Amino acid sequence: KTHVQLSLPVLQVRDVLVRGFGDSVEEVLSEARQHLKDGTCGLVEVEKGVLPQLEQPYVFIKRSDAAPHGHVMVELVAELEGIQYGRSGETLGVLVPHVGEIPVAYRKVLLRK
Repeated sequence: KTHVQLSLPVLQVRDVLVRGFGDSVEEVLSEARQHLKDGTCGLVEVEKGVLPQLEQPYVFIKRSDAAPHGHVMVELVAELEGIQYGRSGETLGVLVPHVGEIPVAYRKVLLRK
């Protein structure tokens, strides 16, 4: 199916054990598409002093369409040394590996896949 409905846990930053997905953008955009379809992908909301606490290259999720079934449209976007690769709308947060972290909140989305 072109698209897919998912429900990412929102994790508090101070408990993310694995603080990112890789060392090359190509690699964070692959472990991260992968821990998704396996339901092992969390989401940290961006606020101040959050993004210093996570390993680059960052994988964002960003609104790509102002929303079927109450699930937003998003696509991945990697960020490394100021350059975003991929083009997209509103940062809904950054994707990290969830490995047990108790959430505070789920976020429905819809993945161009």
